[PDB]
Amino acid sequence: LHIPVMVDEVVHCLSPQKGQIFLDMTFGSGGHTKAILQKESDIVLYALDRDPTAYALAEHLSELYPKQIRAMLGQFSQAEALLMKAGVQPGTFDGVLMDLGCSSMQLDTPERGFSLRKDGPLDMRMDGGRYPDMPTAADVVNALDQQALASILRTYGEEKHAKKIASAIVQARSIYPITRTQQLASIVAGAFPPSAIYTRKDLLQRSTHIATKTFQALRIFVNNELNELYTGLKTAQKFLRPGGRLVALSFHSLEDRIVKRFLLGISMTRAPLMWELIHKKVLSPQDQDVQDNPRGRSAKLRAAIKL
Amino acid sequence: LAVADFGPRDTTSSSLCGIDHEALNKQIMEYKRRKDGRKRAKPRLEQDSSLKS
RNA sequence: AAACUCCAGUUGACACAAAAUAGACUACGAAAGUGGCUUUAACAUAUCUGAACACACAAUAGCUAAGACCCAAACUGGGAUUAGAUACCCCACUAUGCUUAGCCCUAAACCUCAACAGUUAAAUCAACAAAACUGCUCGCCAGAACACUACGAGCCACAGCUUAAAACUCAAAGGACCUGGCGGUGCUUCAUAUCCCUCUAGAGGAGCCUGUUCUGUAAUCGAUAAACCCCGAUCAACCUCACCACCUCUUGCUCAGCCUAUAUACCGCCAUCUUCAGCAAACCCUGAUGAAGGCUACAAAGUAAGCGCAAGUACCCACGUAAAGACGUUAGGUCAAGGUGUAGCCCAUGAGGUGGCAAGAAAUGGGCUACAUUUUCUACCCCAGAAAACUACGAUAGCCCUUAUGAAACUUAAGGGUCGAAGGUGGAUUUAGC
Ligand SMILES: Nc1ncnc2c1ncn2[C@@H]1O[C@H](CSCC[C@H](N)C(=O)O)[C@@H](O)[C@H]1O
Ligand SMILES: [K+]
Ligand SMILES: [K+]
Ligand SMILES: [K+]
Ligand SMILES: [K+]
Ligand SMILES: [K+]
Ligand SMILES: [K+]
Ligand SMILES: [K+]
Ligand SMILES: [K+]
Ligand SMILES: [Mg+2]
Ligand SMILES: [Mg+2]
Ligand SMILES: [Mg+2]
Ligand SMILES: [Mg+2]
Ligand SMILES: [Mg+2]
Ligand SMILES: [Mg+2]
Ligand SMILES: [Mg+2]
Ligand SMILES: [Mg+2]
Ligand SMILES: [Mg+2]
Ligand SMILES: [Mg+2]
Ligand SMILES: [Mg+2]
Ligand SMILES: [Mg+2]
Ligand SMILES: [Mg+2]
Ligand SMILES: [Mg+2]
Ligand SMILES: [Mg+2]
Ligand SMILES: [Mg+2]
Ligand SMILES: [Mg+2]
Ligand SMILES: [Mg+2]
Ligand SMILES: [Mg+2]
Ligand SMILES: [Mg+2]
Ligand SMILES: [Mg+2]
Ligand SMILES: [Mg+2]
Ligand SMILES: [Mg+2]
Ligand SMILES: [Mg+2]
Ligand SMILES: [Mg+2]
Ligand SMILES: [Mg+2]
Ligand SMILES: [Mg+2]
Ligand SMILES: [Mg+2]
Ligand SMILES: [Mg+2]
Ligand SMILES: [Mg+2]
Repeated sequence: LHIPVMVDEVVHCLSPQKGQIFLDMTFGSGGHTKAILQKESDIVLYALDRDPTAYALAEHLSELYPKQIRAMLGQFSQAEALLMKAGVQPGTFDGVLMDLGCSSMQLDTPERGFSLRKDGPLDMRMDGGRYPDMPTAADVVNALDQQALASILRTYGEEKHAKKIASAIVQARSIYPITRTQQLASIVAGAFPPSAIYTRKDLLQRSTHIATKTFQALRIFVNNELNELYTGLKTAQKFLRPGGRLVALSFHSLEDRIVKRFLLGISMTRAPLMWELIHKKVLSPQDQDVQDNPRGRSAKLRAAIKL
Repeated sequence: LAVADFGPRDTTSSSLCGIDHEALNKQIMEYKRRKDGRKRAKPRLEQDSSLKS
């Protein structure tokens, strides 16, 4: 089981209260969305996700609360249009909870292709076939040249040896198609000597697969999480009420950079800033909680109030 | 400045990301459309035959 | 940014903290150390040398106990920064720095110069440092690393100090200097279409032309950062042709042949700095005859052939533009101009014939034509009339037809008809011109 990351902070931070309407741009499993519909029984909430499986959960979970939760499906960029059809263009949303990353269910189900450890089709796509033409990670690796492929791993994955892990993929694809997660992991792990398979360690000084970051890189480029994060935050601001508390959760510093500067009005690469950081601190969950849920160790919560 | 006359007084987020995500997304989509060292001797030790000649 | 707002400014009262100026002085003490004032005590030795351990000392930090606490301040917390920042930067505060009484006994505790005595004549002297030595004595050293380590022993030391190996391992480790390279290296002067700003017209957006990449194909090759990319080509329908497929020939157009490998064997012809001014034989001299170095014009060791620049010549001048531009740099480009070393093929890696490839999912370089009113069309070649936004501007594209060239033309070129698209003067960036 996966406990919602920093659920206690996000609830206190947003202080859901009667007469307030809230939005959730990443319903996913719904653990955070349900923790918010428990504190305040009179709350009004809106949900959204890129995964139709996640949108079905919300629809099934809508039975628990008929109207307090309203389920929606679509990307961050498509969220404004979807919500504009409802007609809440001003929105006056008291808070927008923009949880980020991959869902626990998405990466716990091997079929979805997110887990390198298990064997599934190399999808790595949050979309669940809602757009059957959306390229999957397998397509990205088989098509792009070494120079192009390196860029994805170098930036999104923080891959120092971009040229080395990219050449191996180009050679492997020619021999046979790259269609499975374990096949990719072996291809990436082959780039380095046999010792290097698990030499790399996590931020907690815990050994991890050498291709762990490579999968994150392909995950970010298939789902364009970074560019979609900029539009999603911008859309939230337009639909966010004045005096309304925004709360994001950047699993990695990479996406946190966009959240870090957006709230501070700093150039992603003068007019007055329009945000109030009630909870400036960007901290991981309690160390006691990190061990329980290592997946959320790097969760950086950035809260702000619109000005 | 005092002498001067002032008159009557009153586009892609991909670049920010660092990669052209749109162009690459098209490139993969276009592909999808078709789918569906050596030793160096020390210079001082280099051998000569001038004396032998 | 956080932080304080019992805060800040003026005036007065005020310490168990630290001691501007003097001090540009170079003193005192065994060293460590000693720099506000005063007083008291007080700075061993009428040969010299003499200890890791004896004797007595010994900065900073640290320990034990009790005090002081202005300020500074490990740690810690907070605020930034960053891919990360348990750093550098900002704020707060503690151990601690201070006093007392005990410990601990370590420093790049270093003039990196042992004490004492003597000399300035020899040879001045590896180098650098700090001129070179002599007498005498104590301590110390004997390739690197292991190793300010292990064990032993002593110690108020208990994560400590002093003394201090061996095994395995290596052919070096090391000192000083010189050159080159490099420096998120200093200073000064510069760049003239030139590094930045300034001036003009462009590229980067659109369509088309063309090259390249990639992909595709049974189906060349080479160039490919500046110094490749309308480049070898002042040029590919066959031919050209070197490619692919099939068939055919074997002393073969040649006293054979090979566009087979190697441009990292080369000649030849070139790129590049060069929008440079230097290169350099033969001598001479300095450094002790070391690697190295060689200029001063009221001149102090350089002289220098030759090459380059220059001069001269070409074009319309003595101007400008050409041309020229050494040595050397990038094993730069080219074995596919031709020639050729080396290696390879010889019923095939050679020769001939027939047909065929060379496309665009895309990306990108260069160019063309445009987006119009300083424009569009016509007359004219500058005193004109019309056009001027969905019948305007705009394709040199698409499609259809004719013609030219050829044996061969959906293909190549020209012309006509039809068609009337994107484009509304182009972000970061970037090119050229005195
Ligand atoms: N651009 C995007 N638009 C919408 N949903 C997105 C998205 N990128 C990611 N998501 C989804 O947002 C979720 C983030 S991870 C899951 C968090 C969720 N609150 C939970 O219940 O655990 C995933 O379901 C993911 O598929
Ligand atoms: K004083
Ligand atoms: K010293
Ligand atoms: K030097
Ligand atoms: K332009
Ligand atoms: K040559
Ligand atoms: K040749
Ligand atoms: K040859
Ligand atoms: K162009
Ligand atoms: Mg004595
Ligand atoms: Mg002694
Ligand atoms: Mg002794
Ligand atoms: Mg001692
Ligand atoms: Mg002491
Ligand atoms: Mg002390
Ligand atoms: Mg203080
Ligand atoms: Mg204190
Ligand atoms: Mg000292
Ligand atoms: Mg002595
Ligand atoms: Mg030794
Ligand atoms: Mg020591
Ligand atoms: Mg010891
Ligand atoms: Mg011992
Ligand atoms: Mg263009
Ligand atoms: Mg080549
Ligand atoms: Mg070559
Ligand atoms: Mg080159
Ligand atoms: Mg032919
Ligand atoms: Mg041909
Ligand atoms: Mg041949
Ligand atoms: Mg060469
Ligand atoms: Mg002249
Ligand atoms: Mg010239
Ligand atoms: Mg000349
Ligand atoms: Mg070469
Ligand atoms: Mg043949
Ligand atoms: Mg036409
Ligand atoms: Mg004819
Ligand atoms: Mg028209």
